[PDB]
Amino acid sequence: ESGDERGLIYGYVLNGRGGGRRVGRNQIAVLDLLPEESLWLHWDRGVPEAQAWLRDSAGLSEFACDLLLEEATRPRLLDLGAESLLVFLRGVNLNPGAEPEDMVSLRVFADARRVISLRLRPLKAVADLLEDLEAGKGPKTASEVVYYLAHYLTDRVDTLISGIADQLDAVEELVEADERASPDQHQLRTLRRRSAGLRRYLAPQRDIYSQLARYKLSWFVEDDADYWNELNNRLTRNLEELELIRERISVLQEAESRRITERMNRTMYLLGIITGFFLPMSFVTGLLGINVGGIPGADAPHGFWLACLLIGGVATFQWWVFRRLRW
Amino acid sequence: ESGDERGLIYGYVLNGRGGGRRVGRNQIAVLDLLPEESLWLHWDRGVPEAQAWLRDSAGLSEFACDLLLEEATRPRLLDLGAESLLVFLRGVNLNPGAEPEDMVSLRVFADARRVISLRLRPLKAVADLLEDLEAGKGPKTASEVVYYLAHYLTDRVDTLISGIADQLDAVEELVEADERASPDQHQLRTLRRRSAGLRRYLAPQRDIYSQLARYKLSWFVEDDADYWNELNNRLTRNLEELELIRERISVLQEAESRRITERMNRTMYLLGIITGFFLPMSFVTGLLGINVGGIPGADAPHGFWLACLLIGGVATFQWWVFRRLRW
Amino acid sequence: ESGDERGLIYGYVLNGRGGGRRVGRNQIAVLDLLPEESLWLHWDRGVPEAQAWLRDSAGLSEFACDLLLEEATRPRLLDLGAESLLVFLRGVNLNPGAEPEDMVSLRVFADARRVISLRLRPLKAVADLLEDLEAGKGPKTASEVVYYLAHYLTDRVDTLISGIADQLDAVEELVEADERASPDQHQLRTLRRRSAGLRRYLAPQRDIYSQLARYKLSWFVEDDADYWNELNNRLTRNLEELELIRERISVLQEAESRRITERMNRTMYLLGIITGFFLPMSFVTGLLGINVGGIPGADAPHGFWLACLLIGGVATFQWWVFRRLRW
Amino acid sequence: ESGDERGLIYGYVLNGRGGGRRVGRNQIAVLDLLPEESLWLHWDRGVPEAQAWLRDSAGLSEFACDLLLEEATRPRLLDLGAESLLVFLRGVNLNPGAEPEDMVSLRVFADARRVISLRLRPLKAVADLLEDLEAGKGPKTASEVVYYLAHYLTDRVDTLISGIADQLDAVEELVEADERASPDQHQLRTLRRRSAGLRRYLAPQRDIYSQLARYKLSWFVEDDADYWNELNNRLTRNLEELELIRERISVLQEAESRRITERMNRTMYLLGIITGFFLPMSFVTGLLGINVGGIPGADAPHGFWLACLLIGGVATFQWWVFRRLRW
Amino acid sequence: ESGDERGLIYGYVLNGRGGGRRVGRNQIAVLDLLPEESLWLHWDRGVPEAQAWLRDSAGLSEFACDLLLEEATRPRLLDLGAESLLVFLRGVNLNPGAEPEDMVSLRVFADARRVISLRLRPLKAVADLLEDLEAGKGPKTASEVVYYLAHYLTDRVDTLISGIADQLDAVEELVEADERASPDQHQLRTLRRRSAGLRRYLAPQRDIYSQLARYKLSWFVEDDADYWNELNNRLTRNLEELELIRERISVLQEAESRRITERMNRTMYLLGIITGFFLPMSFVTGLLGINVGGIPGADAPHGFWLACLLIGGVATFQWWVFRRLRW
Repeated sequence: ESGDERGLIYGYVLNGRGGGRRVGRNQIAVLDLLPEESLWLHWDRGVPEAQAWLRDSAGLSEFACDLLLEEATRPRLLDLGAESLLVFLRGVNLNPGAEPEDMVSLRVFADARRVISLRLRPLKAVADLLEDLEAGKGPKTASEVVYYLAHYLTDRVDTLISGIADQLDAVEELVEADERASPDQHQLRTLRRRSAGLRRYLAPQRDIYSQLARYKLSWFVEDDADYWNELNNRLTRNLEELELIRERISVLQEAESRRITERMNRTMYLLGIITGFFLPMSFVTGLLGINVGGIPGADAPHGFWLACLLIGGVATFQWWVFRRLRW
Repeated sequence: ESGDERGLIYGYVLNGRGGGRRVGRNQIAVLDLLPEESLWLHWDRGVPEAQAWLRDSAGLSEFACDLLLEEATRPRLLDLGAESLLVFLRGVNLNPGAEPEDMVSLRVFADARRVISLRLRPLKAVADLLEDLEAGKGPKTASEVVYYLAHYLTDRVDTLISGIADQLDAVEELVEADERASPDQHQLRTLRRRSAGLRRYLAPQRDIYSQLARYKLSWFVEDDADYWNELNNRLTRNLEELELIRERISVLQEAESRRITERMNRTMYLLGIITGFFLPMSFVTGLLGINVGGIPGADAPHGFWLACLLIGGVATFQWWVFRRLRW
Repeated sequence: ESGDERGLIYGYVLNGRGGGRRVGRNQIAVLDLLPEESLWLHWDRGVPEAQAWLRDSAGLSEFACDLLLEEATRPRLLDLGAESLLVFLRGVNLNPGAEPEDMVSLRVFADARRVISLRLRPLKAVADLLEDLEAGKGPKTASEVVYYLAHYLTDRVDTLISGIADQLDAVEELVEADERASPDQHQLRTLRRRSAGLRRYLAPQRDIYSQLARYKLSWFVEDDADYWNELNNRLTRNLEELELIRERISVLQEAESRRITERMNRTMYLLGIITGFFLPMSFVTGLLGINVGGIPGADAPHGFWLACLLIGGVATFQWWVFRRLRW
Repeated sequence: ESGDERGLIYGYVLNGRGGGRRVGRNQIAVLDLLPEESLWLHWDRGVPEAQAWLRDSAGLSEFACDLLLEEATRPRLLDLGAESLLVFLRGVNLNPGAEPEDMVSLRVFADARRVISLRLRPLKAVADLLEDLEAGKGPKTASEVVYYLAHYLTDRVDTLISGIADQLDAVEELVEADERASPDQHQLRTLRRRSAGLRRYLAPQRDIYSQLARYKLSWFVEDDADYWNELNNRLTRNLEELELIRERISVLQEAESRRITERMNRTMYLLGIITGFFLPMSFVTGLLGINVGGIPGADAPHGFWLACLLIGGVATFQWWVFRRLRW
Repeated sequence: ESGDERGLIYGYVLNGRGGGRRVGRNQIAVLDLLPEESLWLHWDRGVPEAQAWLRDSAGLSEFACDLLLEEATRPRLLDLGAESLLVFLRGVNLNPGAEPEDMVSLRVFADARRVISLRLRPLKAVADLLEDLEAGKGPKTASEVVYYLAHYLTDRVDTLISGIADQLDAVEELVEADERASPDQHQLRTLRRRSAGLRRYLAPQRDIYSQLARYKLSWFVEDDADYWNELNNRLTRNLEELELIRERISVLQEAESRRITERMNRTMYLLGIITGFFLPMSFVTGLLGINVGGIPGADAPHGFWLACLLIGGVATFQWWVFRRLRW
């Protein structure tokens, strides 16, 4: 906000009614009123002042701090003691640079009255949640904040996967509408890479959601148990779609390979025809007589009765190999 | 019926004895008599008035309404509270357009005394159930309606799979009856696509049926537990048939690829023969004498004793490479 | 027997001591004495009078009758109520027509004092059991009849699988005894089809036997529990042999494909040699002098000092490409 | 021993202290003293007198006798009643004939005070155990005899697998030390066959050992429970090594196939070069002038200004296709 | 230390506060004070005096001694009695020789107050732990020593796997940045070998860590239960990365094979073009007239009206096969 900010991207105190207020860098001195309003803090994991405040503030165990300030992580849920669970989520990387896969990683520390979220590269889901909040229809408690974040991450991953599916649909309909048209490589490769890199991170998030759906009594009240369950369902459906997409890509690749091999065989057949017709014919014409037509007026060759038997032999060979080429 | 209908395809109050009656758009004022007769409503999921009535009528939780008015779904059973389970089923798409796979989706909300079914594209199973009903031999309670719908969906999926099997049988018997005959591509591809798209939706329905068969005490009385079990069995058998069909298609594809590769090798062999016979022979005839037979009457060549040794060398080379080509 | 029979193939009342007696079509009026003797009925599932009697006689639930008069089934065991289990078994189809796989289906309804068996195509196991019975050493109770049927079905499936194994052994020993000999296709294909079609039905029968072996206290007394267990073992062993046979067939196929590809490469090498030796040599001889030896007695060419440098260039090219072909 | 023996290979009464004594064919009249010494009998499963004595002696249930006198078996453990378990083990076939895989089968009937072992083809492990015994350091009870047999069978299977691994190591180091050197086929094939045939029988023995390790309280006192456990471990390690060996063989095969395909492409490239250089050049020289150098002293051709434009066209074609061949 | 050492690499008595002291070969006479300080001994498994002392000292069961002085082992945890567990770990082999895979094996015997570690080839993790210790910030109890060893082994295995990933990234970005550039073989092969040899040993260590994380109450106090759990997590992540790396390598290999096959087809097409254009044209020029231009001034050929029809036939053939080659 006004003045320079150390590491705090979005400092927003909730309201308990979907509303809220931004607090900015002067948040160590907030006195939250009766416990309906949570407090949300979005931190830049790269800025060293963020890690500084994160080490000594809001009383996090040094184990926890070291657990969400790592470099490489995989999606997982982690409960540490009567409160304070840790969730490691993966965005979908709609950054101006590239690569929808290679998913941005979002790390959440969920308390009963605080949520602290970490990221390196900006996420869309967080801006969605923010504009949701100041619109007066956002979440109202910590569990609701985590649910909104997960919901938006999934609402974008499924959009991406449906886009991949329509891309494959266009490729296929083009390939089969035309004929002897190869599918555009360097696109099937990118789609395969994308499906693999998506599954690699979506497989553990489904389990995160399943775990968040089963009991999680005190933290994330079962009011949202079925919501977490249907998020689990949506990721299951998306993984099914990913496997179907991979199998469709493999079918396209096998079809293309078979096509080029059959075309190879066809051109080899034509090559054999061209040779076997002309190589002998160019040899038998070797001992042929005068190569100009009708030397003595009526009939060009004279004395042919001796050696003319050769034109029959190469003709027999030709028709033999021709029947030998057909079958 | 008479007058214009908002979204209600089939409004049919059951009878408890297989009979029933159609009610039409004036159904908010039905007073069902003593509880033997259910009430069935088939809605068009696309018409906005259907979703309008569905939001505020028959007292469905907003969660439920939002759960069966989605766009993309996968087959699953869902129990929500002492009553009112939700089933998401997949037809087989016998629509005039195309594609037996890409299965029509049927979504059922089953109560103890009401069934509400949703669809976008028309389904055969529903017309089957209707003509069954007004024939006086249809279902008589809600569980029976859901069972009839599932039974008809399966009675058509197995017909489709047996059709696929006979198609593969015809293809194979043709291929092996003839010889060097390639199987009709663009048909093996469609059959493979069909098997994959069928399995993608049949794998969860088997689990739906298994779940509906295990306890489901209060809702779907165990009178039909064994019926749901045998529906589970039939889908298991059909999935086995689908895997067998996929493996048969893969065998046909490998056979065709091997055939074209071996034919490629054969035509390359013939090409090598044609060249290795004539390329040397066309070279040794280069320094040959007069290309017309018997110049000095008796014997055509003169002075051959010097350079005639060459015709032996290329002949040795020819028989060498010929023995080198055979083995 | 004497007189015309409606649908009853083998009507044989057991004895409790392995013996028995045939009853024929007049069996509705048998009064079985003190309960040591069962009653066996082998029915033709196709004859409509068999299904007629089967609907209303021996008091079978209409669900049961409809369950074993289906068209397509998979092997499974099915218990229905304090008695009366249903077993669906698969023979091995030693019929004069064809196809050891595509196994004949045998459907058994086992009671405490009755066995009713159904089939379309004749089975060997049943004739085995019959000739066993009238020999005085057959079964003596219902469980024993079902066990004998299963035992004979397995005694024939393992014979078939061992035959397949010896066939593969002969094929392999021929292929490796000789060299550059392709395995007989259209036989590897049939063996692969046979293994697949056998496994498709043997996988559920193993589970049938396991289930029949675990408790089945009242029906099939544990006197035969270990016998059912060893039948389970034998089918497990046969499935292991089937997987081993499939892997051996795949090894043979890969060996053949590698062989034809390497032969293809070899003939391409020979083709390149034939061309690269003669194509240049046939070109350099183009500007060669008189193609007859020793024109001016001593040395054929005159004035060669100008253009004779060319015979070195094509020779350098030849030895270059020859060294380029070797490595 | 002295006199002729019916079927008893090794008749050795143990001692309880690792020692013992051979008894020979006169063993029906041994009166074992206070129960520290077991009694071991190694029988030839082929000799009919062995099966004769085995049917009626040492009081084995006819079920048991029929269970270990079968023809085809798979490795399994089998407990039958308060005593008397049955183990079916597989040797490694170090017989002078051939085939380390195709493992000799050893069948053990273990009592609390008797061990009876059956075999067709001689086993090394048994001679090991014998020379161990008369050395004064052999087993002392029945469980110890079975453990020694299993221990020796494993000590030889792992030797064989390590030999396979070093063979693959030598093959690989040769292949990569040299270049364009194909791996010795007919050896990779034997190693693959060997790994498959070893796994086929080692997979169930691991389970035999695991079962023998879990409780087996009364029979095989838990004094050896951890020993059976580490035997389980050793077979697990050997199966891991077998899978690694199979994957290494597959890598070698793919490398060889890629190598021959790339060499095929290379020789095709050289063939295309040889033709495309000389086929046009041999055609343009067709209408060339006098093929001898310098006819009118200074410059050989006369009147070339009309048709000399052709030598440019085929040169353009040549450089075109040459650039078309490179890229 | 000073004087010659028999087999003891690192003899270091801990301190209970991260500190400690080296003891050297005179350690049989240490009297550890009140039980906060453990005692660590790193032994060379090859030196026979190490195995000598290890057989009779620190009171290890002969079973244990024989269990960790084996030759071939796989990673596993092993508890033997109220104390004294055995862990078999695998380093990453950063030895000057070669092969990051083929991992050095570290074998630990963990007591409540003693740790005894064995190795053949030197390990980095142990030097790390040592320099950690004498820096005053090392472990302080036995469980902490085992945890530090495992932590360092993992901190190096993940470094190696990330290096493999960046190597593949460089290879891919090169391949796709350029075009028709083959990936560097003999590097993809080494990376595949490395991934396989890493997984072969990392799969059991993950289970070691999971087991060490679940209860292990008395030995390895649950103070480190979550630490062992996150070590389990890190190995799970690394195995995921290994599978992703293998799939990326397979994609690169398939892309290269497709590229060489398509280039093969392209050069075959060019070869067919070169022949089919010139082979006929070189034949029709056979009977062509004078090969010098304009013999009678105005028009070179005379009498062509008879046989000139041939130049049309070979031209028709040429354009036919050309259209036959395109499609």
